Amino acid sequence: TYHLDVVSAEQQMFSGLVEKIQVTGSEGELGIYPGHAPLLTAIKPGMIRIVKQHGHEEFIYLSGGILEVQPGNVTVLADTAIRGQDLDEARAMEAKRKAEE
Amino acid sequence: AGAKDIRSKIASVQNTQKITKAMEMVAASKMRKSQDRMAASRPYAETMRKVIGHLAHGNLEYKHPYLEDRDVKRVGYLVVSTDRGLAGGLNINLFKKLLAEMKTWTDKGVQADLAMIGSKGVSFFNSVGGNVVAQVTGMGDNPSLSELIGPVKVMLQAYDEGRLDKLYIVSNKFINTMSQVPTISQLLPLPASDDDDLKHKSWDYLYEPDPKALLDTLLRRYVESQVYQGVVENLASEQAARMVAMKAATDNGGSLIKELQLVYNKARQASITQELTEIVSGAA
Amino acid sequence: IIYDDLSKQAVAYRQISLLLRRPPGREAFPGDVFYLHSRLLERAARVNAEYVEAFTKGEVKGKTGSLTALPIIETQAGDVSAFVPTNVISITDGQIFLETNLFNAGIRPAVNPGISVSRVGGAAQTKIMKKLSGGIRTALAQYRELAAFSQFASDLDDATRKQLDHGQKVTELLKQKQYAPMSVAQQSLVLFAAERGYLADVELSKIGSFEAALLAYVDRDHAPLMQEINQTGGYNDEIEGKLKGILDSFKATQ
Amino acid sequence: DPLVVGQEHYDTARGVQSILQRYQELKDIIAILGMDELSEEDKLVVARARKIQRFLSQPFFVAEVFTGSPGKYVSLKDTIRGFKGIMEGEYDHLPEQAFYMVGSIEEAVEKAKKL
Amino acid sequence: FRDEGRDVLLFVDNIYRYTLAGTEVSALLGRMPSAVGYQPTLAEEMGVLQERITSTKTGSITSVQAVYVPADDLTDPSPATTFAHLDATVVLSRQIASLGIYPAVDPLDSTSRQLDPLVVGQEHYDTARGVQSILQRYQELKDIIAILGMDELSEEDKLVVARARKIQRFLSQPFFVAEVFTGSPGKYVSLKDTIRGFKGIMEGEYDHLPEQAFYMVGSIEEAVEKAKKL
Amino acid sequence: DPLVVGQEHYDTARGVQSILQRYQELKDIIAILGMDELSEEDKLVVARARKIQRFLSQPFFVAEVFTGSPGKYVSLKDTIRGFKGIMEGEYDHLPEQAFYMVGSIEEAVEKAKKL
Repeated sequence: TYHLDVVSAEQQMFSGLVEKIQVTGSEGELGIYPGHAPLLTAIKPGMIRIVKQHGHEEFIYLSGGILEVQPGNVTVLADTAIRGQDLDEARAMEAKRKAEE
Repeated sequence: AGAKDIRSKIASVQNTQKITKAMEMVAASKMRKSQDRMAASRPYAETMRKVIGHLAHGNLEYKHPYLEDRDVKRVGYLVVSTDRGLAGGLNINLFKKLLAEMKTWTDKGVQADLAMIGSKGVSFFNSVGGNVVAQVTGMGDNPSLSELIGPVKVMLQAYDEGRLDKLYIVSNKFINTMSQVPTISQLLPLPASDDDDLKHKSWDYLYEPDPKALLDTLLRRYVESQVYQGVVENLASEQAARMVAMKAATDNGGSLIKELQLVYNKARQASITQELTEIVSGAA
Repeated sequence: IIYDDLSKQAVAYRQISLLLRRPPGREAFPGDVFYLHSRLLERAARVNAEYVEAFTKGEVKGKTGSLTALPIIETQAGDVSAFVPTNVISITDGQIFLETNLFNAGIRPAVNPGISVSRVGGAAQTKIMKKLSGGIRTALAQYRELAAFSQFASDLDDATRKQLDHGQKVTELLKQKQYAPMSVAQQSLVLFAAERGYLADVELSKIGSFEAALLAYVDRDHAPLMQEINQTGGYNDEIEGKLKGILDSFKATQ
Repeated sequence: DPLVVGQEHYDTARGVQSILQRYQELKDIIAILGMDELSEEDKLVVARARKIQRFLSQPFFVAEVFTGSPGKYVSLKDTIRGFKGIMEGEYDHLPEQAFYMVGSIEEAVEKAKKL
Repeated sequence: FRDEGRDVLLFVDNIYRYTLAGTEVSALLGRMPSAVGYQPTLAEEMGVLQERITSTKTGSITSVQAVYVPADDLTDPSPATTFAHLDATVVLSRQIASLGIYPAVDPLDSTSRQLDPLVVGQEHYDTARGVQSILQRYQELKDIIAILGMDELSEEDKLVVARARKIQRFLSQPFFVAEVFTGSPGKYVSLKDTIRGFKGIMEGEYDHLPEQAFYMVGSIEEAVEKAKKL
Repeated sequence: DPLVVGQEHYDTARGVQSILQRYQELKDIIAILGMDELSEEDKLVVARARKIQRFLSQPFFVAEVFTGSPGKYVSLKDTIRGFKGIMEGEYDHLPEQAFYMVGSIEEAVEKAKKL
């Protein structure tokens, strides 16, 4: 079957051969099977669930990321957080005021 | 008071020497752990680089502000620095190289501003008086990308709105255990040389929802990964520099101890001789 | 026999010599100050059975005799290079260094290992104590170096962490209250507990209470074994198994 | 010794002695390497020891000519309770100067508020 | 014994106590003391004893003297006077005895001023200097091994580490008087045999033998025999 | 004394004395931790003190048989002007060796061109 990778910029989360997966695509829930055509999509926060070789069930929660598919390879480029709120612009203000004070 | 205090000074120097000897080994172990983290970091970045290369240099070629060349009117940097002392001259070397390049760009009349990681850079560039737009401190060991999301977000906002035309990351590189080098490398626009392929973009990816938004998110995640990797490598270089500095400090203490002991022995002999001359003279 | 403050005897002899106008030596002590302490301390000795038999005109035959001397010397400021301290160091068979820094610290007995030494060594020691004490010796030897790493021991090899938390607990165990001597059975029991790793899960703050509870338990339920140990001081598998049973049974309590 | 002073006084005195002894060692590291190199527990020990060191001070009303401040008299029990409180966490938040030449612990908080 | 024509060994159990006894006698006689309080005749009293220990045409007397340093101060007048007569120094360390190596002689601090090409010949000099440099290099590399691990070590430094371990274990030797301890018969090794063995170890022959084949073995010709059954 | 020598000479001498005292104070830290640990003003103090120490050297006419280089005669005006210039930082761009064994500050800048 295909070889599933789950990785982040900080760490490798999972690696192994996988028979099928369930993953929440950008526009809706998606299932991947061996020999799937090349596909690229972001993934919304939630559970991605996996069956390894011999159909052993594995569940992984993701804050988000990008899912893509290649011949024999599935790679999930997960990230730490949603990041959509952009509250850290406030964090950048104090760096300026403390430099001015 | 050679008979009174020099004996205490010798003991204090001995204790300090033993403490530095312990610190050298602690730094050497932390360097190995940082090396493991650094080696773990790379494959995610290289895979995302492969995907962005496929999207950019495919048969159909897209254009994006983060990718296209733009003329220079403002230049930006983000700089990583240690939050703890020792570690030799790493920070000062990096800061003076950054100042050299900043002065070169100033001479062309190009306004510059800095994003700052670590308090040492904050303090040095506040003393210099360079424009610092963003700061983050207090990662220590095990730094997190989550903290990094901020400054890169604001630097991106500056770049894409026209406020910034080029972006550089300033960090030291862990060449190996024995050697480290301060370096500056470009982030925006995408400097990576072009590549060519056939399999990719022939058996092209199905795009959901559309190829462009995925390219924007992909580029943002890529530059974020680049700065995280730079931070980790700078931390490893800091650990190596601290190990070296502690070795030097231990050797210096060991060299000081013997000279103090020679002086103490001279004083010890002199006191005995003087007091015995006094005793003999007093027996008139 | 215990001589309290041999330095005071040396001071008195110096006074006597100077009042008699005898030539002074280093630090105003007379020339034969070493002879004074040497001929005194050399009397402490063990004599063979034949000397005893000859002296007593054959009335005592099978017994050897001995005189053990514990002289006391006061160093002024931790200086062992003074005159009388140097002479007494050169004469005696061993040294028990008491340290003021350790006394200020929690370890009341204040005996400093690594500098204290007994040249007689294991011959003076009973079989069980000789068997057990090597673990303590090596544990403290290892613990001394790691004390530098104690400040930042959070990032260490787990082996080094175990060595450090074992040396610390042994040092905490060695402290003892004044006027409370422990029989050879009790010292051997607590040393067995420390060496065989039974203190591995006990907290540093609670070592003393563990020791007291163990001593009370063995005094209550297993007095004959303590009697045999005090009578013979022997060691063998039949004794180690009994001690293992003692410690396993106690560890269920407290 | 416990037979005279009772166990409370003996334990308090031994605790103070041990804490000051530890601080005397830690100060050597601090002097050259700086305080950041210590363990956080060693930092806490340094802080509380530096507090105790100042708390031992006391104005005498036979020295008002020198200091210009009123003298203080303290009972044994209050001294024991104050040193116990400083050895524990009760007063970690007060500054070092809050104890200097104060008197009883019950008024060090007042100087801290005044400081 | 020398006048009979033999070669004699004279053991002095503490020369320092001889110096102290001379100081006490001079103080009793009431002579004026000298620097650090020693007798004014210290140098001549030392020379009188030491100068009689020499090699005469009829025979020679050789001396092994235990030395004590009063305060670990090598500048003290007693060590300063004693060292002026010593031809060689042998240092015993408990650290080597911890490794089970006997005799526990430190090869890096023990020195002899006979170790010169004009005295012992070029081959002996070169072998001794090579052994010393290899052991010093090993002592340097042990710090690297401890601080960073064996991976840092190049393949050339691994070779010198293995050779240094084999040399450091070859120095062991069973004594005829220590048979009750080791339970092995003592061995006598001539100078040429040990010279040839160490020269061989350094030059890279016998490199293939296990390190334990050198421990307490004797000569190299016995080391190859021990390896055959080890 | 400012009355006899005048104010400028007095101020230059005391400035040199203070700079060298500060260097002596820093040298104990420099010996152990190295120069890198110093603050940026302390490093400037060290750099100026070393230049001052070098500038105090002078080739003697009687020493030509030793050094070989010709001797120099230096006026009081030139030495006070040079030391005041060094302390003001006018010559901070020159290397230390530029000041070694030079008669006057102009000779120091001339030596700097060839290092």
